[PDB]
Amino acid sequence: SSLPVPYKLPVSLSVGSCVIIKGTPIHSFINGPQLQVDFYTDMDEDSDIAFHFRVRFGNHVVMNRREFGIWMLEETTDYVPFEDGKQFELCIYVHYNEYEIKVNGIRIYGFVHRIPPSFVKMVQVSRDISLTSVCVCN
Amino acid sequence: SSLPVPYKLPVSLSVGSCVIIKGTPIHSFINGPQLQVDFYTDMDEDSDIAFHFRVRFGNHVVMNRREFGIWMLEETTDYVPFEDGKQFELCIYVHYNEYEIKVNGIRIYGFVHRIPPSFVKMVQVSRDISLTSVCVCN
Ligand SMILES: OC[C@H]1O[C@@H](O[C@H]2[C@H](O)[C@@H](O)[C@H](O)O[C@@H]2CO)[C@H](O)[C@@H](O)[C@H]1O
Ligand SMILES: OC[C@H]1O[C@@H](O[C@H]2[C@H](O)[C@@H](O)[C@H](O)O[C@@H]2CO)[C@H](O)[C@@H](O)[C@H]1O
Repeated sequence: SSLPVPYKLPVSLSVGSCVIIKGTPIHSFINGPQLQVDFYTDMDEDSDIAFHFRVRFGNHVVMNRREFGIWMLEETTDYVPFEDGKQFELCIYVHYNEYEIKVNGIRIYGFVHRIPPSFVKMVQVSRDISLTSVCVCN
Repeated sequence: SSLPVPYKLPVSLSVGSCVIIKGTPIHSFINGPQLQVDFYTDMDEDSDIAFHFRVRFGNHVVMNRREFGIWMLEETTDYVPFEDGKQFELCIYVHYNEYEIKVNGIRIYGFVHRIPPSFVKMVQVSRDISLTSVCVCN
């Protein structure tokens, strides 16, 4: 891996920002690897989370937020077009209303803001992946 | 322009970071356009500047830093391989010792750190350019 995992990147996001994460799962899908991305409101890992994204590869994706320390209503989707053993490209685009989530160019979900994305001060990429690059674009 | 100019982007830089700026001069070279990039230590434009980069297109590049509010010893180079009227790509790579500056893939200079690059909290892109994209990569 080019970057350490868990990878905690201080960020400032606004509408129009784009988070691009490139990496590879470190296990085959029959071994149940996961990939987690958290849009944290501070560097402390107990802080509130504006957007939590957790892929169980070849299985499903769980999404949520954490407000006042409490997990809210979980959202999910079965569309997880990652490929076993291959590098992936995960793009999270900050729209005025939602985060649009693309997996290898394929839009899979829009997670609607319950707090403004400018509250996000850190992005953490974690679990069973090797990280090639993380880029924040405007 | 896709982004407003002057463009002030809050950032957190470390060794291995890469700032990629894509844009076009808004005047032809006989009209003396300039492009300025400042690696500021805070959002206030009077704060200290770890790295100041000022291109007079078709002419020369001035580089400096500002410490305790005082401009230090100016550095310069005559190599400015920008093309009249064309989009450029300016990459600033944060090495452990220096910022390596590439213009359209061409390394033109290495500005050595006099304060650690982790002191940089804002990048400002300014003057006579239209801005297509700014990306911070790791
Ligand atoms: O919602 C994301 C959040 O879920 C936690 O696990 C949940 C679990 O998904 C749910 O099925 C069960 O009923 O409650 C658990 C805890 O509230 C994870 O612990 C957490 O890391 C997030 O992934
Ligand atoms: O050094 C960068 C800094 O220069 C200022 O202008 C200088 C000028 O380049 C120099 O030739 C003259 O002798 O002193 C000036 C001020 O110290 C710019 O004003 C400033 O914006 C930076 O570009």
